[PDB]
Amino acid sequence: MEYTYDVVIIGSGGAGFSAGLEAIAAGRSAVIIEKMPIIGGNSLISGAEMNVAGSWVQKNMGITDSKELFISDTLKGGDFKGDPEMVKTMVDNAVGAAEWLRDYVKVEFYPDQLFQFGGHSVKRALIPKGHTGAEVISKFSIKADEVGLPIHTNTKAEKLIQDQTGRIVGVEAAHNGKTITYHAKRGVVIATGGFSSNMEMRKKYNPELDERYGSTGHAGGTGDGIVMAEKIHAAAKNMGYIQSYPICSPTSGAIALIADSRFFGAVLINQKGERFVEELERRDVISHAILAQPGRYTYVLWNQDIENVAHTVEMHQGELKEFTKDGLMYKVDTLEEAAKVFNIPEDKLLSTIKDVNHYAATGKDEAFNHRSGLVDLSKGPYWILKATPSVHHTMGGLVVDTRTRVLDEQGKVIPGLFAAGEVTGLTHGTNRLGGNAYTDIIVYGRIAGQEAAKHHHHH
Ligand SMILES: Nc1ncnc2c1ncn2[C@@H]1O[C@H](COP(=O)(O)OP(=O)(O)O)[C@@H](O)[C@H]1O
Ligand SMILES: [Cl-]
Ligand SMILES: [Cl-]
Ligand SMILES: [Cl-]
Ligand SMILES: [Cl-]
Ligand SMILES: [Cl-]
Repeated sequence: MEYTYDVVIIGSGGAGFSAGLEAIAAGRSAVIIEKMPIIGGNSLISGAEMNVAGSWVQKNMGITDSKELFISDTLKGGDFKGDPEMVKTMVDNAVGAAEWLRDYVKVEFYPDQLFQFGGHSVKRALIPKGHTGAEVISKFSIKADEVGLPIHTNTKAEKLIQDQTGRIVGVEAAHNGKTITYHAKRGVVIATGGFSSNMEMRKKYNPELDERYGSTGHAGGTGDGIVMAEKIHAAAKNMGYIQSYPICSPTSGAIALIADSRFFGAVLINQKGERFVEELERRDVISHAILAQPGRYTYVLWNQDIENVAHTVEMHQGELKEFTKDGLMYKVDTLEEAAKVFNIPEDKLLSTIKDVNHYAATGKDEAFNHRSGLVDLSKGPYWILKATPSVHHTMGGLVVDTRTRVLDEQGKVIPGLFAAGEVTGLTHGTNRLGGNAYTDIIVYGRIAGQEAAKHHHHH
């Protein structure tokens, strides 16, 4: 079996959907091939907030931001190892990308609230309905069906087809145990996501990683796009940088979205009843700090006042129910009860919270310099959650230019081959900031579809 399209997109996350829609919008034929039985990838299960400097929501909220500040926050957050041009192009196209999701894809974002992720100097992450990628991927799927973009699931790309000139002209894929050839007359877009679910590749590129947990990310994120492209001499970079998310389930390592209250004033409290790290630091910094606390865990403590702004309990009822059943989260009326349920010394917790309340009133966190400002915690009820870090995201991957063209080991364009999203390795440096993967995947997915659509037809 064979198919022919102008643009063959590998992967049905945000990058691949963005590329596919742009290819169709240019009048080209296209397909998305997806290895798993269902679409969406990591982009579906992510919280799916998206950083933008200069958004309509910041205007609604009276928040001042700038592209310069967003670029600086991003580059500093990855130890200045990110490619500056890749970061600049991400930031320069962020407003257009978000407005395109709103107006073309019909994604619904909250008009009056934003997340400030760790490492960001102001609130700048747009929030999709429901605080997950379900809204985004569902809207993408509807739009793809409307415009006629086929999605072939259970179709695993295995080999890039290269002609004698070095141009990529198709993809061989496995479907139901048979090889299917996809001829790509204008381009192939690799949009396969990261490699954090490939435990062997983790081991190869970072032999000292945390091994307490298996993968709890998307099972399709196994590095196949890197492997296939390296076989045809694509370059890869930054492969050893592999990030832990700091606030994960102690029993499984899964990301706890309910603890997104951290972006709205929740405090991290160790077993001694003390704060120990700035709650809006970088993910690596916080993860390292938690691992240094007694038992290698932290508590996350917040109140109804914070829920009334953040809504993370309302939005993540499955997590609430499961953590509560497992004795990993409690809702209590008083700070004394919050201490008692987790064996925290009461006098120490009360003293810490007295300090927090003072720092909230003055705006000056004398202990850890909270970059947004703490929130008073004198009134309950309270939620308290036990958490630990776990490995979740790969920073490395394919080398591309800002046009998404894949580069070989000499830095030369591989004709007909584009890559976008979490498969690429040049945006985030040593350490991704929250909310920036979505900005990257949409900006570069769109560019990849535009560039593949204009690439000349293979005769
Ligand atoms: N070999 C492959 N063939 C086809 N699809 C693949 C292959 N490897 C990974 N994928 C898919 O690519 C998608 C990547 O989506 P996602 O993880 O959201 O990445 P991004 O955020 O970069 O869009 C996943 O649904 C994953 O199953
Ligand atoms: Cl600006
Ligand atoms: Cl974060
Ligand atoms: Cl590396
Ligand atoms: Cl949930
Ligand atoms: Cl992320």
